[PDB]
Amino acid sequence: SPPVVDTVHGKVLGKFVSLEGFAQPVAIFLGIPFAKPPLGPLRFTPPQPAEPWSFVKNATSYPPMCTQDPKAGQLLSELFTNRKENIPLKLSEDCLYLNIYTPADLTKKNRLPVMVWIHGGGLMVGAASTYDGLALAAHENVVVVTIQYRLGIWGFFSTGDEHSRGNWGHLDQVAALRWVQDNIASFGGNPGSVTIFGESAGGESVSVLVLSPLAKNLFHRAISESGVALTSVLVKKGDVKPLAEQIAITAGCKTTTSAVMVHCLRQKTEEELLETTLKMKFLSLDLQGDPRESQPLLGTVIDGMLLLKTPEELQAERNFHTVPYMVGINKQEFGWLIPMLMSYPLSEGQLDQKTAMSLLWKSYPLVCIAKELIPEATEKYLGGTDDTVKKKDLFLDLIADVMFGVPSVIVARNHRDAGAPTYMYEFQYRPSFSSDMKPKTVIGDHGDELFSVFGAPFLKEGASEEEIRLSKMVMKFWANFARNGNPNGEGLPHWPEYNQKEGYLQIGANTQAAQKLKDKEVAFWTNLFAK
Amino acid sequence: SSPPVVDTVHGKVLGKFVSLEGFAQPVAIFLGIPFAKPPLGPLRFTPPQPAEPWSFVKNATSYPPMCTQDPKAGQLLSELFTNRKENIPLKLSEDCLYLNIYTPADLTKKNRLPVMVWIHGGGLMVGAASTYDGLALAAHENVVVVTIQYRLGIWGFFSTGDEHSRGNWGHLDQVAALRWVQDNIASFGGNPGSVTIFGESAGGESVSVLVLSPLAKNLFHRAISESGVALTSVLVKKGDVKPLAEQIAITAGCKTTTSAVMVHCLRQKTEEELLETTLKMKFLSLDLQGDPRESQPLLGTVIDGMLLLKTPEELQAERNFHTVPYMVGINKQEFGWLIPMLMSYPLSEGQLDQKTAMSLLWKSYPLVCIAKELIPEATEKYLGGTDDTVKKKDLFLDLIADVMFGVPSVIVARNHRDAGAPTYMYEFQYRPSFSSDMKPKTVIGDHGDELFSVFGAPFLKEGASEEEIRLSKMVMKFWANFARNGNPNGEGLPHWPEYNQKEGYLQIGANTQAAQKLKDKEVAFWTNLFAK
Amino acid sequence: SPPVVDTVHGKVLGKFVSLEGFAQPVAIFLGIPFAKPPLGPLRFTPPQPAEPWSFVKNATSYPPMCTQDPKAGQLLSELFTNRKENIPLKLSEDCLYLNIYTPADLTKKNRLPVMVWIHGGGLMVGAASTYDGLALAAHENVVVVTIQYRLGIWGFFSTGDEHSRGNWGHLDQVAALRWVQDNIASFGGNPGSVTIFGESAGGESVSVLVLSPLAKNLFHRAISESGVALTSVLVKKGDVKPLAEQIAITAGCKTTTSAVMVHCLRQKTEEELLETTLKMKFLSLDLQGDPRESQPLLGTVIDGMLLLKTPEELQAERNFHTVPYMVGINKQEFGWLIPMLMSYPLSEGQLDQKTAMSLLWKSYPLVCIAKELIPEATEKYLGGTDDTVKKKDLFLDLIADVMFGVPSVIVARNHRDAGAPTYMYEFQYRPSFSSDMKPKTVIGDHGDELFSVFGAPFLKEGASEEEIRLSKMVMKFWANFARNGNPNGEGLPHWPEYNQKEGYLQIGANTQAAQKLKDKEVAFWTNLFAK
Ligand SMILES: OC[C@H]1O[C@@](CO)(O[C@H]2O[C@H](CO)[C@@H](O)[C@H](O)[C@H]2O)[C@@H](O)[C@@H]1O
Ligand SMILES: OC[C@H]1O[C@@](CO)(O[C@H]2O[C@H](CO)[C@@H](O)[C@H](O)[C@H]2O)[C@@H](O)[C@@H]1O
Ligand SMILES: OC[C@H]1O[C@@](CO)(O[C@H]2O[C@H](CO)[C@@H](O)[C@H](O)[C@H]2O)[C@@H](O)[C@@H]1O
Ligand SMILES: CC(=O)N[C@H]1[C@H]([C@H](O)[C@H](O)CO)O[C@@](O)(C(=O)O)C[C@@H]1O
Ligand SMILES: CC(=O)N[C@H]1[C@H]([C@H](O)[C@H](O)CO)O[C@@](O)(C(=O)O)C[C@@H]1O
Ligand SMILES: CC(=O)N[C@H]1[C@H]([C@H](O)[C@H](O)CO)O[C@@](O)(C(=O)O)C[C@@H]1O
Ligand SMILES: *[C@@H]1O[C@H](CO)[C@@H](O)[C@H](O)[C@H]1NC(C)=O
Ligand SMILES: *[C@@H]1O[C@H](CO)[C@@H](O)[C@H](O)[C@H]1NC(C)=O
Ligand SMILES: *[C@@H]1O[C@H](CO)[C@@H](O)[C@H](O)[C@H]1NC(C)=O
Ligand SMILES: *[P@@](C)(=O)O[C@H](C)C(C)(C)C
Ligand SMILES: *[P@@](C)(=O)O[C@H](C)C(C)(C)C
Ligand SMILES: *[P@@](C)(=O)O[C@H](C)C(C)(C)C
Repeated sequence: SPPVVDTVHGKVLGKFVSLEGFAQPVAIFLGIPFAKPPLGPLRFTPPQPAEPWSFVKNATSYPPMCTQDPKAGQLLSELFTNRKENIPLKLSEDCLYLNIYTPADLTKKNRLPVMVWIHGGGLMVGAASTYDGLALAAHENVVVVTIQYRLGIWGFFSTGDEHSRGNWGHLDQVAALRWVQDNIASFGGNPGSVTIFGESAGGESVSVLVLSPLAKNLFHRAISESGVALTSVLVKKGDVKPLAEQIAITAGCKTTTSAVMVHCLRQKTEEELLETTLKMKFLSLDLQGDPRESQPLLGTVIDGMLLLKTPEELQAERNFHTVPYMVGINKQEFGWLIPMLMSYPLSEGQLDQKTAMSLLWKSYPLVCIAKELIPEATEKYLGGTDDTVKKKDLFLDLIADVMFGVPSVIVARNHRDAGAPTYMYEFQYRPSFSSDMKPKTVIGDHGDELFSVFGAPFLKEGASEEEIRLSKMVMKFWANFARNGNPNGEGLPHWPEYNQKEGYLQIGANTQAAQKLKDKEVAFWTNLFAK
Repeated sequence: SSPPVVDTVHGKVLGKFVSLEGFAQPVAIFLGIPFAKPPLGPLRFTPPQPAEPWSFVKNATSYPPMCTQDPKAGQLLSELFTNRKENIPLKLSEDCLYLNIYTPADLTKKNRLPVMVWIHGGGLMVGAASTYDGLALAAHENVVVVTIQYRLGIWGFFSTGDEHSRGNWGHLDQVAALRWVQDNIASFGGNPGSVTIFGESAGGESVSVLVLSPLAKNLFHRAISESGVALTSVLVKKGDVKPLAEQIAITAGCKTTTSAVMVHCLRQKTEEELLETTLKMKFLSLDLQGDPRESQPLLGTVIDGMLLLKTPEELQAERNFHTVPYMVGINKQEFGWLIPMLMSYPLSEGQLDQKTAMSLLWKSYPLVCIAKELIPEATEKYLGGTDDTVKKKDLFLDLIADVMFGVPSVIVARNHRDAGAPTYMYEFQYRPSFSSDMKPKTVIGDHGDELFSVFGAPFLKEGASEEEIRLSKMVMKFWANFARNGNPNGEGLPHWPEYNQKEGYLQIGANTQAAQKLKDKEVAFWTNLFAK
Repeated sequence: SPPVVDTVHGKVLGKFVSLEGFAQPVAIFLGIPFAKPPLGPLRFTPPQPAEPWSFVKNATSYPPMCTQDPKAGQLLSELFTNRKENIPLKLSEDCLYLNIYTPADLTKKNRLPVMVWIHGGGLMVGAASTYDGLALAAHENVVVVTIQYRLGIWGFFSTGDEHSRGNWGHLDQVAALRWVQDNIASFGGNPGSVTIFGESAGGESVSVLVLSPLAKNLFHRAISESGVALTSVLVKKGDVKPLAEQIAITAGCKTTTSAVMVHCLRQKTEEELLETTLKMKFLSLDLQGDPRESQPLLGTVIDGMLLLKTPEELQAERNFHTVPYMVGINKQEFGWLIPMLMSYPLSEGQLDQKTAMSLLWKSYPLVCIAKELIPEATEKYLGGTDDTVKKKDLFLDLIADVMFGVPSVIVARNHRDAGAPTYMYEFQYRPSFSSDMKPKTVIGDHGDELFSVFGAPFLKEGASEEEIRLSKMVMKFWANFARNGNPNGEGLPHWPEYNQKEGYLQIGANTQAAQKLKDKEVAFWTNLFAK
């Protein structure tokens, strides 16, 4: 008999599903609206509250993913999904929905911890439905909420002023959190213990929320997986007006004033703005053209509502709610997936110094390394060997450090020094669910931890006992953090706290504490970037 | 000698005077008074908003446009229903939320006359207020007659089945008009405390629905449904309306990703575009081939949660709704000629044999909703009686008529009676002389025939016999007496029994007299049949 | 260091500009929004408050001029600008801006008198940027504010009823005055002493505002230069519906109803409405067709909001907050500029009684003289001689008396008879900045006083000592009126109050007082029009 819950705006009908072995069924709700569809005049404006509905709303089918490149979008979904078969998704501007997976007995009044997931995809692609919360829900007895937010132009078009401040996608995330606060108890969730976690752009979002005074009170714990507010490619610093003009022109709009641009873009069709998106060619390494002018994506800006100053200035301000914060990275963040997605010219599998330097310059939009610093950086990472293959790999290590390693550690340190409980980890394992095209030597590639965190071993086939073991351990760690703000618990390897000693957990076949993660690196980059 | 100027809440309005043979006091007529904000652009598919107030004097002297509809079908129905000498041609427009007022009072005085608000019919698809001239009824009965318009078809009833487009926009328009009457009618010499809503067909269904709506409680004090009620299933959509909404969206060239998307896309179509979409859907017409259960005759009333919280069938038994005197009536031959002729029925031969009868009844599913299995019983019960092919054709017409109006009307009346409210019923049997030449002379009490008596056609049109004039005078008296007392009885009229347990009704025609248990058998049969 | 002011809606950044002769630099803020951009659903509706902004708004570039005939607008801008080089402008519907010139030292607290300028252009063209308030502000130590308001179809389209009452352009002027009341103090101005002044359509706007209850208490002193509410060509009386339908059809809109028309027009792009504007051929003399049907422009209407009754009815009504009002005219208002802009058939420089009567009839939309009265009028002016060249010049003084001369005197008389301080003046000078295509005999042509009032001599090149001193005198007269409601001051010739003696100031090479301005003319016309 279909589970029915009363939300603030009306009743919703879900479905029961059982995970082999668990007696307690899991109540699943799909496509619950947490805001009014941002259509027509609502485009490029803050999300507004959803209109209440009368009878019972069937929440039993996957919501559309926000408008995005269908090729790249379907591709990322197939790569990150933890469910047996990838589900086809529709595209729409009407995408402000969230999915709920609750193991609570709805006939009673449960108050289980809530874990809100924020997907990645560079703020350009991605969807909530990609991640099935069944296993994590059943296995750790927590409520899992997958949320969506506007992407690309729709979610981040900014004119740098009041006519289109920006960060709509982040405001969308804040709206979902507020929705959780007002409705989660009805789904056996405890609104007083909400944990936000997400990877890549989702991790950067978590990081942004953590620094935003607007979101303060909507969550109690946070987890950033391979992505923080200091992952520069995701945060636009400076004048965002030129980008706005570039988009407006591409879409066939006048650029007389900001209001004109926004009004014009508001009158273009969804399908028309998708074409402008394809023309801009985001998430792709531009091989010709001043690298200092390529915009790999539209992102987070300093709008004056969500963020009042740069992420950097906000940290040194020790001004932000201090909640337990887990920040982690993977051994090889730029190992395969990202270079593959952006079409890096690494067809050869080799790289010599001069070519690495040229590549590093081309990669400017991702690492922002001034042309005069290239020799020092490249020399520091590749100079130690003559093996052209190892240079290519160390080259990939160089990128990962500037985009994820150093930023993540710098963030953790500031959170820590601010007085709040902090924890770090470095995932190093090669999931069997990896793509067939990914070289077998890549271990701990971007996104690899998603399979352990979301229990892919229990939803997909072929997991060895070792993989199944790693997954369970990881879910208990995440869930333990969810309830106590401390990942530790009986039967799990000790996870030291990230204090001045900087201990962190190395996760993989062998999991054990260690210290001073990326210490030399942070020293090298903070110093180089100072010049 | 000087046009009448009335001050309303929203502004001053200027009407004109019109005299009628037999009355000294000219009637003040005001045409096209706005009672809502024009439902254009973003307002399409949303409740009606209050009209903007205006400065100076608004000229209410020309007929307003009629809501977008099939211009051809709309002119035809208007010509067969109009009570004036010559039918008045109308323009089409989305800007159509207007009402016409005909007051017999002297506006230099303080009159407080009973008000009668008319709701035209036309299957919620076509129709207009201007079709009906209240001049005669207003003068002859000293009552204020108000004819209202409301959004039709797609504009008035498009429903996605959920919050993005609940539907019933046309019904909400009717409510908005009644609300307007309550705040302004006193300036026209009317009594806001004595408003009677009446209408026939879809108009009768509207009235019936308003009686069951918590949204209209306290906006009217008496109701009259003529040939149409909430149980006239063809006008009430029961089930999942999502599929129809999608068939409409696709026919208009819209995506159907979600409801919000459908509504957003339809809101951007032009009136001509939505009009073409209307024509392609072929509403108000019987489809001869394919599956009958899938053919959609029109967009109608739905259970939205605002206007109607449950199905009419449920709301009646609830004994939960402000009770007001209610008059429910029907004509002797509802499916006699007009409806079949309009919906283009395959009765071109005048003859019908059992086999052909059972097929026709199955094809008429959207009109009579009878499971293909029940067909035999229903057909035998009506046609089995004889072997004359022509007589079978007639008995078939009485079959359709009892399913669409006859029985529902009596059920609605019984439940209203059992709910503890004053109920009255009638059965009109007369062949107006204003009838169309293409109408078989054997047809008496066709659909819409009482409209000529009620609106006093004999006093506007030409050639009425003293017999027809007298039927009209009697009916207007009964209607107006009901308007002012909730009881049609008064001096100079045959006794109209109340519809109590004895179920006595009034037979109106050349010879008007009381009778009892109208359609008692039919109700029994059909209730028993639909009980499968 | 750039000046930064705090306004209700946010901080604005300007720039300092020094003027030869004054130590204190003048702070100039360009393009400050005073209303929300009137786009989309806001077209043909009252102006709305501007959306507040975060951070610092850079008010340092000229704002667009409201959509208009770009060829006519640039021409008028050039002929009227007081700066050396005319500044080319961009077109936009996003034009509700104002420019501020404050000579106050924003570090201290100043309460300087404020002068708000309302440009002209027949309500069809014009811009605020054309006028530089640098000279006036610095020389007379007042805060100068130039504003903009919707023009043509955008600012005056009227269906004659509630669906589109009209006078949007006038409602904009009122919104800019409220802005001043709420923000001017931050710029060193005194909201308690605001003087509104303008010329031509700007003159008529000021006149209208003096009669409107929507504007009472938004200003304390008024100055109408060559334009008043009785200047027939700018005020539409009677059924305006015909013009509305004519515009709708020209734009390809059904005329079914008022609401339907306005709705259709609201869906037209700026380009489409501009094309309609051009086809309508406004501000141009129509040679062919019934003069009683030609419509030179879209103008002020009796909407029931801004104006409850016609200007004539409101004057004798003695019902309108009284303020010191100054009404003036130029010696030859129809000398060159206007006939040139409207393309008058005066290609021969001569005119015979017959041709004269033809034009006077064709000129109906401007003078409104019934065909039967043409003889009595042409005879009065031209009948004095036989000289065709002398006749052509009298014909011009005939048009000028009807359009500006008479109307002005009457307005001033009624204002006076209502107990309000009144002042009149006749400008009789030929600025050296005149156009080359302008006949050298023309003295005191339309807009000639502008160069004196805005101190053109201190911005442009080649002004003789005579012209420089004239401008200095005019600015003091104007500024004294601004601070006192009386133009007189030490060193300036005596300016009599326009009382029963009807004294006025003749301004030019020799500035002196005189009496009964246009007395004969008024008498003659009042009497004629009575027929
Ligand atoms: O992508 C083509 C092809 O290139 C190889 C080397 O032959 O891998 C390179 O490119 C990958 C991303 O596209 C990197 O992850 C990898 O490290 C680099 O050597 C092949 O493995 C791949 O099939
Ligand atoms: O001109 C009308 C004509 O139609 C006929 C035959 O087609 O009547 C049939 O159809 C009518 C409606 O279209 C029905 O009312 C009628 O009962 C049916 O026999 C002729 O009988 C009539 O003269
Ligand atoms: O451009 C027309 C041309 O006409 C002349 C005489 O040839 O002047 C007449 O027309 C002017 C309108 O442009 C009037 O202002 C002027 O008063 C009239 O004599 C030339 O001066 C002028 O270039
Ligand atoms: C047309 C469509 O596909 N939308 C789905 C909707 C909502 O969109 C839910 O929120 C799921 O997204 O739910 C339904 O089941 C429902 O309410 O009857 C219909 C359909 O399954
Ligand atoms: C003065 C006024 O506002 N009334 C106008 C009416 C209104 O639309 C009424 O609502 C419908 O009679 O319609 C006209 O405009 C029209 O085009 O025939 C004429 C009239 O001037
Ligand atoms: C984009 C541009 O170059 N125009 C300028 C506009 C102006 O306000 C108006 O468009 C014209 O006055 O916006 C600014 O003021 C601003 O908000 O920082 C500065 C900007 O340089
Ligand atoms: C929602 O569920 C009800 C009953 O389970 C069903 O009638 C309805 O059609 C469903 N929604 C859809 C797919 O239309
Ligand atoms: C029609 O309305 C107009 C208002 O524009 C009014 O002047 C006129 O008198 C009305 N028609 C008549 C002749 O009554
Ligand atoms: C305003 O801020 C600075 C100060 O002059 C200026 O350089 C910048 O261009 C302006 N802001 C914008 C629109 O970038
Ligand atoms: P993430 C997978 O959401 O985005 C990447 C970090 C990027 C390099 C910006 C595409
Ligand atoms: P009414 C004549 O307005 O409409 C009929 C009842 C229908 C069958 C729906 C056409
Ligand atoms: P003003 C120069 O703004 O406009 C003139 C008075 C006109 C004659 C209408 C062009």
